[PDB]
Amino acid sequence: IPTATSTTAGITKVLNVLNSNDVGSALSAAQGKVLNDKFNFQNSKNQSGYVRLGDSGLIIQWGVFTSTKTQSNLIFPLAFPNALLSITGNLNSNTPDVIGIDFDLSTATKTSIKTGAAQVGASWLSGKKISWIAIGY
Amino acid sequence: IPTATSTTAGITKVLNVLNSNDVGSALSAAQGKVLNDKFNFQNSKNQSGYVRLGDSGLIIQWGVFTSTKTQSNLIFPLAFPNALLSITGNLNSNTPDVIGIDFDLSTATKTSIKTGAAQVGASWLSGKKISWIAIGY
Amino acid sequence: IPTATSTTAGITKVLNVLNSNDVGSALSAAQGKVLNDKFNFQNSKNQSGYVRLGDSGLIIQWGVFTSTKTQSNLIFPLAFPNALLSITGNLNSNTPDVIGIDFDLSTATKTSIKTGAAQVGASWLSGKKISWIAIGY
Ligand SMILES: [Br-]
Ligand SMILES: [Br-]
Ligand SMILES: [Br-]
Ligand SMILES: [Br-]
Ligand SMILES: [Br-]
Ligand SMILES: [Br-]
Ligand SMILES: [Br-]
Ligand SMILES: [Br-]
Ligand SMILES: [Br-]
Ligand SMILES: [Br-]
Ligand SMILES: [Br-]
Ligand SMILES: [Br-]
Ligand SMILES: [Br-]
Ligand SMILES: [Br-]
Ligand SMILES: [Br-]
Ligand SMILES: [Br-]
Ligand SMILES: [Br-]
Ligand SMILES: [Br-]
Ligand SMILES: [Br-]
Ligand SMILES: [Br-]
Ligand SMILES: [Br-]
Ligand SMILES: [Br-]
Ligand SMILES: [Br-]
Ligand SMILES: [Br-]
Ligand SMILES: [Br-]
Ligand SMILES: [Br-]
Ligand SMILES: [Br-]
Ligand SMILES: [Br-]
Ligand SMILES: [Br-]
Ligand SMILES: [Br-]
Ligand SMILES: [Br-]
Ligand SMILES: [Br-]
Ligand SMILES: [Br-]
Ligand SMILES: [Br-]
Ligand SMILES: [Br-]
Ligand SMILES: [Br-]
Ligand SMILES: [Br-]
Ligand SMILES: [Br-]
Ligand SMILES: [Br-]
Ligand SMILES: [Br-]
Ligand SMILES: [Br-]
Ligand SMILES: [Br-]
Ligand SMILES: [Br-]
Ligand SMILES: [Br-]
Ligand SMILES: [Br-]
Ligand SMILES: [Br-]
Ligand SMILES: [Br-]
Ligand SMILES: [Br-]
Ligand SMILES: [Br-]
Ligand SMILES: [Br-]
Ligand SMILES: [Br-]
Ligand SMILES: [Br-]
Ligand SMILES: [Br-]
Ligand SMILES: [Br-]
Ligand SMILES: [Br-]
Ligand SMILES: [Br-]
Ligand SMILES: [Br-]
Ligand SMILES: [Br-]
Ligand SMILES: [Br-]
Ligand SMILES: [Br-]
Ligand code: NA
Ligand code: NA
Ligand code: NA
Ligand code: NA
Ligand code: NA
Ligand code: NA
Ligand code: NA
Repeated sequence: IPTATSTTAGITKVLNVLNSNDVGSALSAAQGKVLNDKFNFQNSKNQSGYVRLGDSGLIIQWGVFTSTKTQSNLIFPLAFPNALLSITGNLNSNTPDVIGIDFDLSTATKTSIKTGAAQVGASWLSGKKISWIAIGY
Repeated sequence: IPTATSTTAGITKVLNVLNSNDVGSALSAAQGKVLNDKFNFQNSKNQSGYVRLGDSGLIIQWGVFTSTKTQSNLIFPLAFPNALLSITGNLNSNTPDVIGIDFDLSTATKTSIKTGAAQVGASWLSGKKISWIAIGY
Repeated sequence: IPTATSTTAGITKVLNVLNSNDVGSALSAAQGKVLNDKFNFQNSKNQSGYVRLGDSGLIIQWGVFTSTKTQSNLIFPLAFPNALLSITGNLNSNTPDVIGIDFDLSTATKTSIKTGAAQVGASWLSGKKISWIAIGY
């Protein structure tokens, strides 16, 4: 009975893993399904949420933070396994305000970063809504 | 004639779908191609464009918006099926201007968000270019 | 000896490529591994780094830029093969400063973009840390 190859039909094993480099055995249909399902990256669609970028390790997070009277903790939807790498954010308003959205990246932790809404000339402002986007791993 | 398994070469079905959990039949080469092609996530490379993050549902969008004399509609390259979740943006300039890039997230729709360029002390400014990045689903 | 199909077990070829649309031959286990490994998108976890969004062509980059006395070059971690499409960024501080994070997108190149930290009323400020996020291809 012939052995299966690229050029000749024959008998073959069917392997049910994604870490075999055997060029001469078939992948199972089940592992095709596992691979397809992996495109549905782990995520949360919450107001403040996250999405894992495949198996790269990178995680994008986002949310709406409400400022307080000091530069205070913005708590990530998902703790970063390693670190926040970068973050950006903007005022959410229906009035023409110029507010400094300032992040203390130098003291960020795996779970939070100090975030504030600065007034021109003055100190931190409370009650400002800030939409932010971050990446880390 | 032996039946194919992980340990014994034999005869097998070849399944041409990505939603079978059959561990004992082969996936077709054709579905390997479908899976490979799925890494080319749906997207637009336009100045204002988007990219779908696999099958997670999340969509990143970006663009260059030109401000008007009021906080006015920034129209997303792709309508969000559900909602915009977060957005950020910056002035594009070659002069040292401080302008408040302000988004009315509270009244965003699936197709647009009111966006303006605020002057310190005064109202909305027209003709300012704003590069933005958003995520939603 | 029966030929493998979706409905009948039989003999089959085993193909070791990801660009065959043959519905009647098996994909190799090895190509299942290649596909799985493709979820680990090419990236750098450096302070200023990047991640490729699968095979879509889109690349997200991020970093921490230090401003100088003029609007000066922010050098991307990875040269864009085509162009930067959008960029955002924020001051990193522990003090309530309002600084204009301004990008000259109109003169960006594949390798850099002129970036500055503007003072209200005055010119560019040196020594300001800016965390940024970009997308392009
Ligand atoms: Br054949
Ligand atoms: Br197995
Ligand atoms: Br596995
Ligand atoms: Br391996
Ligand atoms: Br290998
Ligand atoms: Br290997
Ligand atoms: Br290996
Ligand atoms: Br994932
Ligand atoms: Br939430
Ligand atoms: Br809220
Ligand atoms: Br408070
Ligand atoms: Br706090
Ligand atoms: Br807290
Ligand atoms: Br967590
Ligand atoms: Br103002
Ligand atoms: Br900092
Ligand atoms: Br730590
Ligand atoms: Br920590
Ligand atoms: Br630590
Ligand atoms: Br206040
Ligand atoms: Br074998
Ligand atoms: Br079929
Ligand atoms: Br299917
Ligand atoms: Br299913
Ligand atoms: Br299942
Ligand atoms: Br299932
Ligand atoms: Br099922
Ligand atoms: Br897609
Ligand atoms: Br466009
Ligand atoms: Br334009
Ligand atoms: Br106008
Ligand atoms: Br409008
Ligand atoms: Br409109
Ligand atoms: Br649309
Ligand atoms: Br100014
Ligand atoms: Br709002
Ligand atoms: Br709605
Ligand atoms: Br709507
Ligand atoms: Br609705
Ligand atoms: Br104006
Ligand atoms: Br069978
Ligand atoms: Br081959
Ligand atoms: Br190939
Ligand atoms: Br092809
Ligand atoms: Br085809
Ligand atoms: Br084809
Ligand atoms: Br083809
Ligand atoms: Br990649
Ligand atoms: Br770096
Ligand atoms: Br630094
Ligand atoms: Br300098
Ligand atoms: Br320079
Ligand atoms: Br340079
Ligand atoms: Br490079
Ligand atoms: Br200030
Ligand atoms: Br510009
Ligand atoms: Br060029
Ligand atoms: Br260039
Ligand atoms: Br060029
Ligand atoms: Br200075
Ligand atoms: Na042969
Ligand atoms: Na074989
Ligand atoms: Na900003
Ligand atoms: Na066996
Ligand atoms: Na079998
Ligand atoms: Na049959
Ligand atoms: Na066949």
